[PDB]
Amino acid sequence: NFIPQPQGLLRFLNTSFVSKFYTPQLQLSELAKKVLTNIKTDDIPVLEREFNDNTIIHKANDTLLKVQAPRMYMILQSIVLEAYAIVNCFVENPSSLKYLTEEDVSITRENLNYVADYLGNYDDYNSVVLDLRDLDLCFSAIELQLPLIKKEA
Amino acid sequence: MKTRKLTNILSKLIDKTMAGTSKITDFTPGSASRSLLEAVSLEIEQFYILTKENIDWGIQEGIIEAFDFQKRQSKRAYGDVTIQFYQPLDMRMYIPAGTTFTSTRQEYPQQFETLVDYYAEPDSTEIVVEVYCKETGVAGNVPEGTINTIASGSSLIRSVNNEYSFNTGTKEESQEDFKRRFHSFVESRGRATNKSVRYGALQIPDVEGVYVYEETGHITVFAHDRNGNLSDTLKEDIIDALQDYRPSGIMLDVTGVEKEEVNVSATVTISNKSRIGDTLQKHIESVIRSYLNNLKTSDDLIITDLIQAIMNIDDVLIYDVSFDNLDENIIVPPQGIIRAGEIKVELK
Amino acid sequence: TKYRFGNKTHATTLLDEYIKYKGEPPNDEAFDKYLKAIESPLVMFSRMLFNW
Repeated sequence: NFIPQPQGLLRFLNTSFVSKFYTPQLQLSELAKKVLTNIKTDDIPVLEREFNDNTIIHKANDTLLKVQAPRMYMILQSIVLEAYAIVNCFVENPSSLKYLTEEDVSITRENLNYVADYLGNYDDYNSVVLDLRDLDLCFSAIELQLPLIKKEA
Repeated sequence: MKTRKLTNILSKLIDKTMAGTSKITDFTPGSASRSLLEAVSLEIEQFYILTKENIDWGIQEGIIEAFDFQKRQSKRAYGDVTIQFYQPLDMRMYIPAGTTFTSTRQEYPQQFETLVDYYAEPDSTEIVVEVYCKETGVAGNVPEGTINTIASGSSLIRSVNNEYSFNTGTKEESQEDFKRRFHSFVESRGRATNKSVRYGALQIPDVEGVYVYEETGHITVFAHDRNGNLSDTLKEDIIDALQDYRPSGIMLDVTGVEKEEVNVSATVTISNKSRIGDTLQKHIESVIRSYLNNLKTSDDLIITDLIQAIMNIDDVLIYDVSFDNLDENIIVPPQGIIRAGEIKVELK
Repeated sequence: TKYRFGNKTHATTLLDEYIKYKGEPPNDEAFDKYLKAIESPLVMFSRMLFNW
């Protein structure tokens, strides 16, 4: 029981400058690890249409960040995996929400702020930052609310 | 104006606060003043980004409003559908107009409908009628064997199936194609020149990919429609349109275009051995044949664009493609168009 | 039959013009012609009924 995934997102998800305020650590969550293995091994169902022209569709692949800064492109993937992991459990199969903890989302936001600040230098690709800032405050609400949800459930 | 990021605005606010006769205040993280500063900075960032996006939208909308040059609307998908009966009809049957053709897959719930009457004469085990997608979008470009349903159908019908994917529907006109047509129009403001004739020939919505050949005192325009034909009425309409745009005191004449047939015999290597199947072969054949059509006049049979077009379907699934005889580009004359051609797929 | 393209009514049309002009018509279009020529109440009631 899994909704099929778009071809775009599925291809995207399957694999010097430094900011003074927030810095990354390239640390992955346990929950994000388990999902990555599931997608790597098992053949999840996938859709055929690509009507939804949002998110990584012509924004994350269109930008030159993929070729220019591949390290920065590894941060974006981690945030998507961490964003896709938290959306996975709550919508369906909540049994995997046991492995998520506070520090899992803490580090994700810090990684978000660093890549977001670096994208601010580029004047073309501000469209990607537009969604990231909205997503940035989404993770913080989970950060300040995830310890209460597990005890309630 | 110039785009200002969060960190710069935050540094500028911190520096104004420090310089503003305030030594008590601190900007460590976790403070309320630091969070409010960051929020304000992010609001200003949002405002600048939205301002830049509104400037782009404004430029596009002013260019649309300026002059009388606007993009054209989308084309409805259409194609052929094949009817299979249990037995040849003993008497002539009539199909009611506006019969609805649909599918049962959840991925393609888009409807179809016929425009004209059709008649199923007796002793005929199959009939083919054309169909038009009611929804205006690319959803009509359904793969092979999708449209497997008929409304108000008699018991005689055994199976409904489309032999070939449509691949004709389109979305709204592409920003790049509009930009190019607008360039054509701008360069065509100076009349009496090759580009002026070109725009005057291309401005008709039916004609597609014209060419001009300028012999001494003797223009010729090689115009064809999406089907590669040139009806007399459309030819006269093109001539009348070009009359305004034609250089004075110099001959103009038109004579359509002569088609040419080549067999590509392409071969493709597929990474996934399980995914290989007859359906994928048919889809590759239809994609290649469609690529062969909707091609303009007087352009060589470039193979690099062919292979990039067929690899565009799936970069990972499709591994490599090779050819047997057409490895060298075939130079086409001014009155040649490469539209016909039989495709045989030879998977390795 | 023998060649790439065949049609009765189109070819008839050419033959009828050819015969009439004694095999030399005033325009070469007569020889082009075959080459260029060869290559609700139920809905309305149900709609308005839904509308009301």
